[PDB]
Amino acid sequence: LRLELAVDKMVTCIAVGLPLLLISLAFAQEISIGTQISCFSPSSFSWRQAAFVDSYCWAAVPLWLHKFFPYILLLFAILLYLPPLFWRFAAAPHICSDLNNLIIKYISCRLLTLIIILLACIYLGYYFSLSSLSDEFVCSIKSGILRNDSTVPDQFQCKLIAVGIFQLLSVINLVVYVLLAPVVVYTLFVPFRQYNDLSLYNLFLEENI
Amino acid sequence: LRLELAVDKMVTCIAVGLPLLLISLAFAQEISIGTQISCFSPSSFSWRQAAFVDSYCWAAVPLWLHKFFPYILLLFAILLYLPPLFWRFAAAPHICSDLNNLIIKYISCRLLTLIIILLACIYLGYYFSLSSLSDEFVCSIKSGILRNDSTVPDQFQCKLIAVGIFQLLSVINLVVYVLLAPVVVYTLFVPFRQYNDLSLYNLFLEENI
Amino acid sequence: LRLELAVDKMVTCIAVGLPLLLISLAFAQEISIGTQISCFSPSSFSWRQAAFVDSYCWAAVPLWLHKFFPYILLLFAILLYLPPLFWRFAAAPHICSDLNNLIIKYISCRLLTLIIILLACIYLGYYFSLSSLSDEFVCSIKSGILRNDSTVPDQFQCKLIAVGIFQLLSVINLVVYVLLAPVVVYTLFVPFRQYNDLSLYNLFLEENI
Amino acid sequence: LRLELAVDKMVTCIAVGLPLLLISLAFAQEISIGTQISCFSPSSFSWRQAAFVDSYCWAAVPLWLHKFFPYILLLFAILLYLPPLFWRFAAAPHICSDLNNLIIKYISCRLLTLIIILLACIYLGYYFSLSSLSDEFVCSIKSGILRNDSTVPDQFQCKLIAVGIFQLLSVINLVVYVLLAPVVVYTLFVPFRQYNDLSLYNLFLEENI
Amino acid sequence: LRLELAVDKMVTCIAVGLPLLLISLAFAQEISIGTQISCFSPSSFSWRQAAFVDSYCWAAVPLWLHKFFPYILLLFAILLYLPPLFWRFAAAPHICSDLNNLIIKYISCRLLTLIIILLACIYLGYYFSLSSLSDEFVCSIKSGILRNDSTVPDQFQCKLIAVGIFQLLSVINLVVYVLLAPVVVYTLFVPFRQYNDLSLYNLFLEENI
Amino acid sequence: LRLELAVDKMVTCIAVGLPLLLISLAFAQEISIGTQISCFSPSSFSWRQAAFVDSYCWAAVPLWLHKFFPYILLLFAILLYLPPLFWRFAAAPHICSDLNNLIIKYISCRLLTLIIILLACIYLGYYFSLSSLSDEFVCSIKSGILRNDSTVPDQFQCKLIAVGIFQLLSVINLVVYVLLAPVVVYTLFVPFRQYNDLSLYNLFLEENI
Amino acid sequence: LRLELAVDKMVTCIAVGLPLLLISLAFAQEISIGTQISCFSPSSFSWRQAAFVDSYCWAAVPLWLHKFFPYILLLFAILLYLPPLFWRFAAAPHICSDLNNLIIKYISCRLLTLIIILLACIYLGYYFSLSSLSDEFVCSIKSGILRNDSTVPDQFQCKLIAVGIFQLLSVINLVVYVLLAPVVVYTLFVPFRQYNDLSLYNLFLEENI
Repeated sequence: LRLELAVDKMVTCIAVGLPLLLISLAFAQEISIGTQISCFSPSSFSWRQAAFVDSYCWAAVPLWLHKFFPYILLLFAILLYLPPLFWRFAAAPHICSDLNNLIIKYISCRLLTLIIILLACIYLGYYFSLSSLSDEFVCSIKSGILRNDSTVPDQFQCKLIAVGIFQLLSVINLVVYVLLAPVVVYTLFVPFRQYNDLSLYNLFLEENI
Repeated sequence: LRLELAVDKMVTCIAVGLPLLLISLAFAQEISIGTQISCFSPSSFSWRQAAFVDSYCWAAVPLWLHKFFPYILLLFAILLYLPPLFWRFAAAPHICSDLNNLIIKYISCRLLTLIIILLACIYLGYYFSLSSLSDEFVCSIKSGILRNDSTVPDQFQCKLIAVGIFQLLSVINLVVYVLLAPVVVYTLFVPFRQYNDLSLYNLFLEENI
Repeated sequence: LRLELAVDKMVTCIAVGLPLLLISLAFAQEISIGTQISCFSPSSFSWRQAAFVDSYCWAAVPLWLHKFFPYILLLFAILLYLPPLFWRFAAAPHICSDLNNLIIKYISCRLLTLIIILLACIYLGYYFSLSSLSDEFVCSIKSGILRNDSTVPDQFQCKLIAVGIFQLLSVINLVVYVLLAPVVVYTLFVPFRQYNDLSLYNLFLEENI
Repeated sequence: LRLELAVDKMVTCIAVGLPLLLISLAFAQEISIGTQISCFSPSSFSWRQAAFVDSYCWAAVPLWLHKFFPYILLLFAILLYLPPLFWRFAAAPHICSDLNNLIIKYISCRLLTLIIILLACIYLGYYFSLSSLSDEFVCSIKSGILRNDSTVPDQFQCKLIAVGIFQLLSVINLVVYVLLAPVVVYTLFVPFRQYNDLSLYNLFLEENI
Repeated sequence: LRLELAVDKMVTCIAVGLPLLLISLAFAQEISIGTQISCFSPSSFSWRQAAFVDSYCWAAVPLWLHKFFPYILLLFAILLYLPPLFWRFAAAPHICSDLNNLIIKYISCRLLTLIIILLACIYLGYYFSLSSLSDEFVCSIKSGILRNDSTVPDQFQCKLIAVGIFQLLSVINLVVYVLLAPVVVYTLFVPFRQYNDLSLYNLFLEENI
Repeated sequence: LRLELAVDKMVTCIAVGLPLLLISLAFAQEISIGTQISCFSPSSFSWRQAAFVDSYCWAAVPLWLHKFFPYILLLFAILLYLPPLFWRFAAAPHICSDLNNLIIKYISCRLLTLIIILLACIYLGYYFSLSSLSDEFVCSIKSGILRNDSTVPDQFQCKLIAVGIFQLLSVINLVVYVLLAPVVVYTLFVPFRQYNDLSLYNLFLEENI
Repeated sequence: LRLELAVDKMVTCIAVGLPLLLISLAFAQEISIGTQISCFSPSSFSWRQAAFVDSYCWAAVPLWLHKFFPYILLLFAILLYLPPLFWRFAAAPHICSDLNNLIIKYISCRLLTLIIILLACIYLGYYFSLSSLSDEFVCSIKSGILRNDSTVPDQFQCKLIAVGIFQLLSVINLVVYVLLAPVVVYTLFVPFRQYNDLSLYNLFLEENI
């Protein structure tokens, strides 16, 4: 009682399990120290003031990708998990009853998977292409009531920490997602791997006998 | 043995699972540093005094939305989970026996779902519309016995930290909830998707055969 | 095999599940900073002395409600869970055998539920009515051997932190418990919702057939 | 297949479940700050020296009840759980076979339960009766090699913290245990609630039919 | 299908479950502060130096019993769990087949249990008998390269903390183990509680019928 | 119902379970202190500045192997788990039906396993061969706005901590993987351990009878 | 359906369960303070510098046994678990079919168990024999850029902490493993405890009937 094609199931399993694995690896205890951002406060600040400076410049951010990278990986995971979820609803009644129109549904689902994979490839290539030294910046807490007093200085050098691991994991993800696309575009050609529904039924009964 | 319509079940599953997912994402270890609020205490304060200042100005709050945002998302989740819970009690006896008045119950439940979705859309639009720089304020601990002594200063610049993630997640939630409403208003029109009970029974037996 | 009435079961489930949910929400990591009380110790005290001052003024307390609020909510939960627990023992033998005197037991249980709900309403109204600024006070550690030395000062401004969330959650609980009472007083009128036992048996067999 | 009397089972369940619940409530995160004892060390002591002073005066203790209160509640729980455990061994063979001497066993078990309940009442009354201000004392670390040096002072004011919650929970426990005793002494009178074994068999078969 | 005697099973269950319960109680969060040992370092030492002093004098230890008390309780638990474990191997074949020599095995197992109980009684009496003030000592870190420099002083007063709880729990354990021995020595007399195997078979079939 | 050869299954189980075990052992609480990297900051820096220096020089890195060693072990584990995963898909249909071409699949899978084992051997030999003193380096935070000020010095000696355990675990892994290769190359010779499919079927039915 | 001999199974269970139990006991919260190593840094070092000194001298190590003792115990556990694992593969086919050559396999497995037990005895005797005062040493951080500056001193006294517990647990393990060897060498003599396969089959059917 198998409702899917083994190659397509393996592709869906890999494409959605890789970014969650990279999010799990990027913040492991093994590879990473405790603080995400760090700003060099002067030597007249207490603990609480330097914590205020770090917490302010962390919330005062180009650099949007460096902060929200795990959320973007999770978004790619969800948007890539959606096409098989849409496929299950349209498929399981008709195949549960039997075992044209289903060719359109199957081709559109695999097409959406291919487009999401290509957009992930473009985004990860853009993320790796940018300068590694473009992870540090100059923050200024002087705002509001702190605009006139000369106790604090103007510029604060701030540096994100977990960005090099993000570069490396995006390289790994891009390397996987580049060679993942020939498999899905080979499964795109429905009548040759044995556009009518009869061919789809043939390739759905060859493994469910 | 299915007691519901697949499209309505999917809509209920998404509308109540999205805000809990956003609450889970907004306070993840990955995206967020440890302290919610931060106030710049002067450099003559110990740790405990600056902790007192932060704990006072956190409890001395417009800004009500910036503090109670997860509770409001949880309230929207609960108020949106209530209509299917009311539907189950009125439905499962009559449909469990069989498989006018039920049209009124079904239409009122979907109407309440639509109204809650629209109110969530209005609230999230209001929450995103306000100024991003309107997250910081000027707190004053001078009250009670601390009204006359000149050891502490008058104004304390305070800043909330997790507010930008709240803006972004409210944008995502609004984007989902805008396009969610055409689906529920399409399911609102009961006789065309095949106001008498016979049509409801037809669309409840087409998927439970 | 249902031993209860659906409306009464839902009422019992809500009335005992709401205060536990509010206790769970009031001390969540999301909404609340780490320390309950905070007292402004002078700038010549070490960490341990300020911790002693906070721990002394926390244990040197009108303000009784501000400290023991979760215990009072738990007490209302337990006292409201007791009437159905008493109902089960008197009911399940007679109804398990069959399916006057039971009218007295049922009416007394619902009456006790109504009285507990009304007392909860009165207490939460009293708790919300008091001044929000009446959460801070003036503590004095000068007692015992510390009565004569002039190293420590006399007055210490102390402030409770989690009190505004208590005001808001008591408002929510009062709003629910006000509109909960019409339902239980409607279920109080036993012969009209179809004082003899025959009517109770009719309304216990209409849903268990 | 019920081997007990419902009223006695409920009494045993309450009498042993209340003190464990009070021990669980007295040290909850909600109600209680982190440190049990606190001593005001002078302002020339480091962290480690004040920790040594607190750890010494915590282990240098009338006040025995204030330190070992949860252990005494656990002891009352165990000593009150012992009579039904003794009852099970003597009862389950004879009742498992059948369904004088058993009257003696049943009366002695309920008598021991009554005596333990009364001793708990006396102890909790004594614990509540003592002065609330009798929780703080004067400790002296000057002993051994620290008997002659004048770097440390003689007297240290020390204060226990979790004692007021102990007073309140002992009041609650006493209030429950006072009204618990009429129920057990009513179950003590074996022939009237329908000293021969025949009456015990009658009241053991009326609920196991 | 019971392979044991109820009284002996209860005795084995209590004698091995009490010391584990005391080890669990002696280091509970409720009763005990965080640090086991504490040494009064002078007021010119940083945190790390005082931590070095405490960690050195904790590892530079009469006092052997005060440090390894939970390990000795665990050793008594294991050595008292061994006789029933030896009994099971020799018993379960012969009794599983049937239901002289077995009298020797049973008497030797109960004898070893009695000897272990008596040795535990002697050790706990010795542990309680010693002076309560004999828990503090004078440690000297001056060794190795730290033998000539006069920056650190010679004597350091050190104090163990969890020793009074050890005295109290050893008193409780001794009180239980004294009155436990009449039961096991009553079970030692095999023919009277109804040395031949026939009597053992009689007292093994009276409860397994 | 066994779908594999016992020797090959044991080899796959060991080759993928050893590096995960070494990753688990290298960061155990037992063997390792809390901080991975450590840099000697001057004695005019606060806590937060030294934490900034450590967090900067940890993210400013030959030495790539010393930082990403657990990820490389995980990569070897995954790349060595892939050949049996590929074998299962091609094998389980044909063997599930039956019990040339399968010789090619089996030989290619075992060949890929051998190549991955050899590459792991070469990498671990290279990792052990390098100097143990080549774990410490000279970091410079002077960049950006911190290029001209003379408050901070130029050179910072930094040292990785968990590298010696990495040397030892790579030695252990190399010792295992050297003697693992004779077993897999003995299983490579398919017709002698009883290239046609008939011999493979003989050695797949000798253990599944 | 028992595939083993009870005495041999008990021996394997004890010999592999004892070192894991000792590793679990040596790092328990009860017996051990938080830091493994400790070095007396001078009183002009901040927290981070003393943490750097401790982390450097912990990674700059005769003394190899004092650092890697749990790994060596785990290695003895694994090397002692290997002979029964090898025995299962060679035994379970032939005994599962039936119930010379098996005498060789059984004798070689028990011989390897005896050799591993003897090597463990020799190693633990060597570990206990060495001086208890040989746990402290003199470390020098002066290397690299820190070779010429006179801000830090040359010698640092360092001390391992958990070594006395290692001595005691190795004594316990040696005491067990000495008296464990007569049992395994008694099971080594196969024909007397009833070298041909027939005797092995006799002693494998006497307990599996």
